[PDB]
Amino acid sequence: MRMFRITACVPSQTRIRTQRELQNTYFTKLVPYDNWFREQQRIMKMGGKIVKVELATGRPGTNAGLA
Amino acid sequence: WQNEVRRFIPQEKKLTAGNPMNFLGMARSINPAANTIPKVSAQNINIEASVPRR
Amino acid sequence: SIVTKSIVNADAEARYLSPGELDRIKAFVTGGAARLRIAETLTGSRETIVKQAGDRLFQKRPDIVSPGGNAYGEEMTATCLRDMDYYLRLVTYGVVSGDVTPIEEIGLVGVREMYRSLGTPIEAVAQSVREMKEVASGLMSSDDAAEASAYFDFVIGKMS
Amino acid sequence: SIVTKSIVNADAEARYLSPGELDRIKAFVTGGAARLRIAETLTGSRETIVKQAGDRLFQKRPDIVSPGGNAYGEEMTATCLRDMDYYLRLVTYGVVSGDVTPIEEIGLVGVREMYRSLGTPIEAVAQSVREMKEVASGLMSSDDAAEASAYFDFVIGKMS
Amino acid sequence: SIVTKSIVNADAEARYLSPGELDRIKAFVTGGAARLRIAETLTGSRETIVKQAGDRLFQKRPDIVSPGGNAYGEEMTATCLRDMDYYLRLVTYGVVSGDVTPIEEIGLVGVREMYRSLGTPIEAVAQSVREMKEVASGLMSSDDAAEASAYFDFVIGKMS
Amino acid sequence: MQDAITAVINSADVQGKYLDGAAMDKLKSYFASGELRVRAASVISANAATIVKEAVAKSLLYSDVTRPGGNMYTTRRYAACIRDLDYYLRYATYAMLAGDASILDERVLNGLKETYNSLGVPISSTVQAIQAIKEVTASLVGADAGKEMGVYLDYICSGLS
Amino acid sequence: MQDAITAVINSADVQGKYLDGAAMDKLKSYFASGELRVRAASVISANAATIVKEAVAKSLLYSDVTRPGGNMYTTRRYAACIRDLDYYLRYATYAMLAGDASILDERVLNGLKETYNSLGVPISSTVQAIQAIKEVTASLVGADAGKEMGVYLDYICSGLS
Amino acid sequence: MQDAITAVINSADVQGKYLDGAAMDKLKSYFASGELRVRAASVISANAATIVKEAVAKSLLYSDVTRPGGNMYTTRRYAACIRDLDYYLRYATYAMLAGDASILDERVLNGLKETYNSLGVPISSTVQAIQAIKEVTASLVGADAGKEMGVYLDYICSGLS
Amino acid sequence: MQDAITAVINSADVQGKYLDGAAMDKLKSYFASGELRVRAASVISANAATIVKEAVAKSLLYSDVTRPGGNMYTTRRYAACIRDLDYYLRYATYAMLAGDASILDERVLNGLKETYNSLGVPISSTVQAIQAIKEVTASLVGADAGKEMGVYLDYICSGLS
Amino acid sequence: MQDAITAVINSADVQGKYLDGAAMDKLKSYFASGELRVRAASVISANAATIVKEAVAKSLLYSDVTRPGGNMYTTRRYAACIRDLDYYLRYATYAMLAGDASILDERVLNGLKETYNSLGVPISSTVQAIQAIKEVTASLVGADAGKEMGVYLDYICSGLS
Amino acid sequence: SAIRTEPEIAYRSNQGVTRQRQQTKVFKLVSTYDKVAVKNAIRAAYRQVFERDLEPYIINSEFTALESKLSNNEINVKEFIEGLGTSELYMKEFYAPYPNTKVIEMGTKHFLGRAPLNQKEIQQYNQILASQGLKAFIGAMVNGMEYLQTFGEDTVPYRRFPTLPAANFPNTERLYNKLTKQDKELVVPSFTPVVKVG
Ligand SMILES: *[C@@H](C)[C@H]1/C(=C/c2[nH]c(/C=C3N=C(/C=C4\NC(=O)C(CC)=C4C)C(C)=C\3CCC(=O)O)c(CCC(=O)O)c2C)NC(=O)[C@@H]1C
Ligand SMILES: *[C@@H](C)[C@H]1/C(=C/c2[nH]c(/C=C3N=C(/C=C4\NC(=O)C(CC)=C4C)C(C)=C\3CCC(=O)O)c(CCC(=O)O)c2C)NC(=O)[C@@H]1C
Ligand SMILES: *[C@@H](C)[C@H]1/C(=C/c2[nH]c(/C=C3N=C(/C=C4\NC(=O)C(CC)=C4C)C(C)=C\3CCC(=O)O)c(CCC(=O)O)c2C)NC(=O)[C@@H]1C
Ligand SMILES: *[C@H](C)[C@H]1/C(=C/c2[nH]c(/C=C3N=C(/C=C4\NC(=O)C(CC)=C4C)C(C)=C\3CCC(=O)O)c(CCC(=O)O)c2C)NC(=O)[C@@H]1C
Ligand SMILES: *[C@H](C)[C@H]1/C(=C/c2[nH]c(/C=C3N=C(/C=C4\NC(=O)C(CC)=C4C)C(C)=C\3CCC(=O)O)c(CCC(=O)O)c2C)NC(=O)[C@@H]1C
Ligand SMILES: *[C@H](C)[C@H]1/C(=C/c2[nH]c(/C=C3N=C(/C=C4\NC(=O)C(CC)=C4C)C(C)=C\3CCC(=O)O)c(CCC(=O)O)c2C)NC(=O)[C@@H]1C
Ligand SMILES: *[C@H](C)[C@H]1/C(=C/c2[nH]c(/C=C3N=C(/C=C4\NC(=O)C(CC)=C4C)C(C)=C\3CCC(=O)O)c(CCC(=O)O)c2C)NC(=O)[C@@H]1C
Ligand SMILES: *[C@H](C)[C@H]1/C(=C/c2[nH]c(/C=C3N=C(/C=C4\NC(=O)C(CC)=C4C)C(C)=C\3CCC(=O)O)c(CCC(=O)O)c2C)NC(=O)[C@@H]1C
Ligand SMILES: *[C@H](C)[C@H]1/C(=C/c2[nH]c(/C=C3N=C(/C=C4\NC(=O)C(CC)=C4C)C(C)=C\3CCC(=O)O)c(CCC(=O)O)c2C)NC(=O)[C@@H]1C
Ligand SMILES: *[C@H](C)[C@H]1/C(=C/c2[nH]c(/C=C3N=C(/C=C4\NC(=O)C(CC)=C4C)C(C)=C\3CCC(=O)O)c(CCC(=O)O)c2C)NC(=O)[C@@H]1C
Repeated sequence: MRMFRITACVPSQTRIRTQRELQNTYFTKLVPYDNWFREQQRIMKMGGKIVKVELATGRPGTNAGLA
Repeated sequence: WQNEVRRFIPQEKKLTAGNPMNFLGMARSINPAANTIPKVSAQNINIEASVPRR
Repeated sequence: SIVTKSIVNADAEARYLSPGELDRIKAFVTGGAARLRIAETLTGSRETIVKQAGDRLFQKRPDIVSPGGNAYGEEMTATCLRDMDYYLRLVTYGVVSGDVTPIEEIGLVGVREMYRSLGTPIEAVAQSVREMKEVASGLMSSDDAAEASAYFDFVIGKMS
Repeated sequence: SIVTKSIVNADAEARYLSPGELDRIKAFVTGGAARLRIAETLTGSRETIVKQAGDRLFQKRPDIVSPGGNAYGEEMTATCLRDMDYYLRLVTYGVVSGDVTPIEEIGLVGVREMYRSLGTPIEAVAQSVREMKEVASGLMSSDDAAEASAYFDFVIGKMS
Repeated sequence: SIVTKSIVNADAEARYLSPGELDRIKAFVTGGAARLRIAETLTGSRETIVKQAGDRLFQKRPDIVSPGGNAYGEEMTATCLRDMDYYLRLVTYGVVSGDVTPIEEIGLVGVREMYRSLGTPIEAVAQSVREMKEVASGLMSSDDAAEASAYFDFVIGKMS
Repeated sequence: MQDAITAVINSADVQGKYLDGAAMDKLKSYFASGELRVRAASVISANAATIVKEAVAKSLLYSDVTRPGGNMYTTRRYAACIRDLDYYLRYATYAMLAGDASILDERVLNGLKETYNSLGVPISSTVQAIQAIKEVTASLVGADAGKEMGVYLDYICSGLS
Repeated sequence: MQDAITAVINSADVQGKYLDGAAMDKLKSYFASGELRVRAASVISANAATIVKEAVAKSLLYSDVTRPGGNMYTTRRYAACIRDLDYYLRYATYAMLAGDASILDERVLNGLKETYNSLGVPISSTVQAIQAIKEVTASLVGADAGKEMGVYLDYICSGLS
Repeated sequence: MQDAITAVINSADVQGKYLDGAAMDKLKSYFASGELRVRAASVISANAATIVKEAVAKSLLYSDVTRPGGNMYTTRRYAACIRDLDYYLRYATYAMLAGDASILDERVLNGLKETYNSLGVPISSTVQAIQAIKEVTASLVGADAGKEMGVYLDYICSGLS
Repeated sequence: MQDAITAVINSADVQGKYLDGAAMDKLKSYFASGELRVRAASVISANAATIVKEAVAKSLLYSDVTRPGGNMYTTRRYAACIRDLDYYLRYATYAMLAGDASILDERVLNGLKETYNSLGVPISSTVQAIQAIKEVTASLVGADAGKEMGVYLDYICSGLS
Repeated sequence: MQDAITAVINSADVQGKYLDGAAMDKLKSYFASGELRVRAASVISANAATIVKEAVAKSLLYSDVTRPGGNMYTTRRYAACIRDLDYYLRYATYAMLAGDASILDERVLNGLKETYNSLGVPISSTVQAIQAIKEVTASLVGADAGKEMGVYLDYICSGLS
Repeated sequence: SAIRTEPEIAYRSNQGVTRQRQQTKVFKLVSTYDKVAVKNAIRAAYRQVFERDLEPYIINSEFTALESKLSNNEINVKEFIEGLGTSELYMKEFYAPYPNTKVIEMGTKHFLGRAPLNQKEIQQYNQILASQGLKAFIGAMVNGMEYLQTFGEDTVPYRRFPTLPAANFPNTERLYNKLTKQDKELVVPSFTPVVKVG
């Protein structure tokens, strides 16, 4: 469905969480295309830094057959 | 010996704010100028260069 | 209302009102005489602002009044002027309240869906309220023109 | 294609394709000859359909090409006829695909945002594609008129 | 209806319907076709029967149409003929239903309160529907005139 | 939910026999309905906004409901009523394709009366809106499809009122 | 929610007309009261912990409910009680700034009765607590601002009763 | 994000002393500029759709970008480009309010150039669209406010390049 | 139920104090208005039926509510509506005698809203029928006594709205 | 209603068998307690005016409800509260003589909370009046005989809360 | 005070908020190397989303691809929950047999752990359901700010016990205290406005 793969570093700026937090601090995740704009807006609002982003799934510049 | 005979219509409903009947007279006083009928037939137009290109 | 907006923000932050919000309420509650004077100016000039702005809108965009247009007949033009009176009343309400929340709650949420269902060009409605703003600023004092033009500005921005 | 729609449903429910949609794909690949026939007939008669449907659109809504509208001038009606030709090519793509997925993924999602940014009467574009449906049904065979007009009618429903 | 009056009586008396009463709904459903004939001939000749009834009332009681009267006006005679046609509708509903129940449920309960609010003579409207009875006996066949004129006797006795 | 074909399948299965002659001629009735239902669905999905548009124009527009004071007043409530009528038209089309009102009383009517009483939505005005959809669909799809569509729409009216 | 000026605006809106002279007179009445409302809100926001402290000391402490097994027992529940009276005083300050008791039955009284019934909370003990807040605030801020605070606090009491 | 004032605070805090005279002068400069920033914000919020409409008309319409074979062909990609330019205008207006481009660095530019390179989006065409936005808003709000508005727009362009 | 005098007595009873000067001059106002109220009572009791007659004549005759399908159709519903207007006029006379609206609160408006909603009674036409009663009794009994009758009938209208 | 012995009989009849040995043991436990129950019931019936007198004196006089405007004010309401506490003591004596708390939710607590909520009766004041009742009763009939009175008066408190 | 007899002892033993707030387990997928813990988090996600174990309601596990991506750690628990929401099983058991308001209720119960906040949230989610279906609805309510502030990208959602706003805690209590398919009525149909605008 032409999804993205990203690496982002999201720190915590308001709470000192006493359990393990690398799995939601520095992560690599598969994000769908129609959800990626909202996900990126969410990360940039939460203060994360998008280290890397690429279109690991699908072909860029496709007109039809993107489903 | 005069007699008071009423009418088939009831009393007229009092015109309120949201009803556009109170703006009909002001629309008439505007009398907005319509546009002339455009005399284009679109068979003589050719879609390869009359579409702009910049 | 500015009091309603500050109460909503304080409730969202789960706190009492800040001194900045509180003396903004103080400044509004002292300076409301000018805003109610603006509201009386708009209420007195209600018919002429709508009339002149309707004439200017139909001069600028005659294809909402042409055959095939959304507002063709004299009754359709009366509905156009009715919508203009609606939005002038909302601008008066916003001037009185000091905040755009009554305007949002009455005539800006779902306006795109409403005018999509009615077939009405919402960019031409934005032009209509723009000419209403122009006429009101023409017949209003300059500081009062800016104060009313803030709410006219918000209505233009949310339509367009 | 409806094989792509069936492959989407099968992969989403995480199972092999149902025998129902198997023989629907069988029906599609039997009827693909008639679908290809309708495709090249519309390809051959694209220009007469777009010109006659644009003419009937202009009789229905003369405000489109009047001064003040979106399409005033030979330039701005040439781009409207080009939009019509774009939608006709999309309908041919959908007919030759068997589904409405290429039509919606080329020209129907985001089109309200596009034509809102352009200020275009989307209901008049819907009436334009209605006139295209009428001209194509008149020019084309009656048995295939239903199957092509269904896809035209999908464009009407998604656009209006 | 005769079935609904009998079943209300049986429901109040806490019993099944008495076999005489089942025999009489049996008699009503065997003899019902003549009632349908009465209904269709009254529906066919509604305008002339009400013409003759109103004209002979205006002959017999000139005080009704005299100056100062409730039914003095041209308007007032028109709404008198309205009430005439209403009671004709009630008689047709009653001869269809086989009982006095629709007449009492629609146009007899509270009718004295209505007509004393309006100032109209209840004896005069009873005379009107009595004249409907006599012209109906003149116009319609003699055997069904017994049932139709009998229901007319009910409404004149209940109204006067 | 269920349609008429799964209704007769489940009615056969609950008593535990195969398909009998009553199931046979019920299926024959549904297949005979068939083409008419799918053509009515095609033309409704074609002009989907048209029925709700001139239905609101016929019934709801220019009245005390859409004047100030009424519940059609304000643009959010107007768009909500357009959304509600699109819901009603879509679900009536779904029941028309099904042949049963299971999607009607199982997706619409449960909770609708009490949430409309909570929101102050006029039940009679919604009924007149549904009647307007019935009349415009009868004008657009024909006679037999129009009257079975009217059966489903006044089933919605009878459930809501 | 709704304050006094939005109440005036909605009262004009339901009848559709603009704001006449009586609307401006009510607006000037609210503008006259705004000084008192602002200073009372500042005083209550400055001292808000002391009010609920004095109220709980006056009406809740050394009783059966704070003796063990009661609802004021088990310190989590005591902190929730202090939080509840802080919520009551804060929303009463909101309603006092507003001039209308719409926030009280929108964002406080909505479901509060069955909340306390599901949690086993003594209703009249809470009512006595808000009345304790009432004379503490009346002694704190004065007779007229204390009167307005008393109006909204016993509006909360009457909704909770 | 940060503004001009918070940037002054952080620049004082990293070397850990109080606000000196230069920090006071910078705060005075921002407080003087705030009037013009507010009026430019109001004008841009009025003409948000007009600016992006005129900019895309004067820069990218009837070109190879919007022709077939271009990246802005199809309504999906047109609506995506329109949304991109609208968010660029809104966030540049935010930076014009704040007086500091940290919101551009933290909420517009991280993960955006690499996303555009992943999707094949033309960087030069997006830059030209932002320049068209710059010229339209400079003609529409004035040269004085349009100076720093174009400063933040060229900051977006330089980050994207 | 309480009149103005016993309303003053009960208010002072809940206040726990004797009658101060506000109670005394409110009582003097009632004693001044009593002769006017007695004269208006005599006029309305003389013309009880005719006021309802001319009010229903000038409000809802020859209209859609009296048409079939309307709720004043059939003699049962018509006489019920006339008895409703008689109830409204008699209880407005009672409240005009009392100088208080407690009789309208507890004996008229209690349950009337949901009663009319269950019956389908048109609220707006009922309100304008009460308005017609107001105009007839204002033309009949005088300006000031008509004004008190009008404000009590408008209290009935606001309770029914 | 039900007591301990008919509770044994009903628990036998729910499972459908005869009375087994544990049923006989429960019956003999009730027969052992019955002398104490009869003695305590005789003492409470002899002194029942004194218990309610001292309980109202130690819990209800000199309070906000007893000051004017309160619920304990107006001697009719005062004697009605006395009669209510007499009813509570008499039915608690019935329950103590019975051995099961079924008479409270069959003849006292049925609708009692709804009654007091509609009546504006202070719930916590009634609860502390019941606490004064059970304290005076436990002081009068002893700790062991007062244990069952504590059971049933606290059952009234738990039902009414 | 008093003797504190056994009926009210059993009453006041369970008095305030029920102990299920503390007597639960919060499933945080700490690391994907522990495949047993991955499977535990996956079954807990199934139980949270579908209120029960989905063994009598599958042919086979149709989410096995999602389990594979979660075990390989190129998707997170948030994307696993979103994949469960945008599935045919969730719409079969929670969207097909329920009206759209009930779909809003069950969706915020399974995903946000609490009742809908207000009529504004009800209107927004009803607009999303009317426009784009339930997949965009699940995506919006999972990618919203509240889900990330409460659960984050690594935590299976759980039943929440809120305090603010009004009626949110009792409507959450009445939405979670009834078991699956207990009744078809609406716990929170809509919030009655104290002021009707226009
Ligand atoms: C001529 C013989 C009669 C006449 C009649 C008369 N009628 C009216 C006006 C009304 N009549 C009705 C009656 C009905 N309403 C119903 O629903 C039914 C059927 C169940 C009936 C029969 C009503 C309601 C009116 C009031 C207005 C209306 O027409 O709806 C008038 C006018 C009185 C006036 O003051 O306007 C008259 C004169 N006059 C007579 O003497 C005979 C009784
Ligand atoms: C000396 C040890 C310290 C101290 C104590 C102190 N506490 C209070 C008042 C109260 N303490 C409680 C405590 C609890 N409630 C619970 O549920 C639990 C856990 C089971 C505890 C520990 C309560 C409820 C009160 C309120 C009064 C009451 O008994 O209900 C006081 C009295 C304060 C007053 O003025 O009334 C004091 C003095 N004070 C100190 O300075 C030492 C640090
Ligand atoms: C001397 C005059 C006599 C006397 C009086 C006395 N009364 C009380 C106690 C109370 N009296 C009332 C009375 C009323 N409640 C009402 O609602 C009304 C109508 C307005 C009345 C008159 C009440 C409620 C009390 C209870 C206590 C209170 O203060 O409210 C006492 C006190 C008894 C005690 O032990 O507390 C006394 C002394 N006693 C006499 O011997 C004289 C004959
Ligand atoms: C302390 C020796 C030095 C240092 C520390 C520092 N750490 C952070 C923030 C984070 N630290 C971690 C590391 C872990 N989290 C885990 O769960 C585990 C394994 C159990 C490890 C090793 C993470 C993930 C963060 C980011 C999340 C968070 O902030 O809690 C900071 C804050 C960075 C910031 O400003 O956001 C700091 C300063 N820095 C030093 O100078 C000390 C020498
Ligand atoms: C005039 C400048 C433009 C335009 C106007 C036009 N409007 C209508 C009809 C309606 N407009 C509304 C709007 C509102 N309802 C509200 O509650 C509010 C906020 C207070 C608003 C703004 C409504 C409800 C209608 C429907 C009719 C009614 O009065 O209820 C029309 C008529 C369309 C029709 O088919 O009847 C027209 C023509 N059209 C233009 O071209 C100008 C851009
Ligand atoms: C339109 C015919 C009339 C009417 C409509 C109206 N509706 C709302 C709001 C809502 N309607 C619903 C109902 C549904 N829930 C479901 O699950 C379904 C079927 C799938 C339906 C139809 C709901 C939940 C709402 C609230 C959410 C929303 O607003 O979209 C309103 C708004 C009321 C308000 O202000 O909150 C209105 C006005 N009312 C009329 O007057 C028209 C005649
Ligand atoms: C004609 C039926 C109506 C009409 C048309 C009209 N369109 C435009 C401008 C544009 N149209 C498009 C369309 C598409 N691009 C795509 O990729 C697809 C799908 C394949 C479509 C349908 C575009 C991109 C434009 C922008 C111009 C460009 O192509 O560069 C205009 C011009 C408006 C303007 O220039 O501002 C017009 C007039 N307008 C009507 O009123 C008719 C109803
Ligand atoms: C428009 C100026 C040019 C351009 C645009 C274009 N954009 C997309 C799609 C996306 N753009 C973004 C970028 C952003 N993320 C952010 O957080 C912000 C600022 C708030 C921006 C601007 C993202 C994330 C996407 C993908 C998500 C989505 O599309 O919803 C496309 C589509 C690419 C495709 O293959 O579909 C296009 C075409 N390209 C041009 O040619 C214009 C010159
Ligand atoms: C007349 C203005 C409009 C109207 C009236 C109408 N009312 C009824 C019936 C009832 N009216 C009441 C009202 C009261 N009863 C009381 O005791 C009091 C206070 C003392 C009031 C205000 C009630 C309870 C009823 C129901 C009992 C009954 O059957 O009479 C009806 C009849 C409804 C029916 O289904 O028969 C009607 C028609 N409706 C209109 O259209 C007029 C505009
Ligand atoms: C305190 C003096 C009295 C009392 C109350 C009590 N309340 C709770 C807990 C809750 N109270 C609420 C109610 C509200 N929700 C709202 O939105 C508002 C207005 C803003 C209110 C008032 C809710 C939802 C809770 C539960 C939330 C929580 O986390 O507790 C408790 C605690 C119960 C527990 O088990 O924690 C108590 C004890 N009980 C008394 O005896 C006093 C009279």
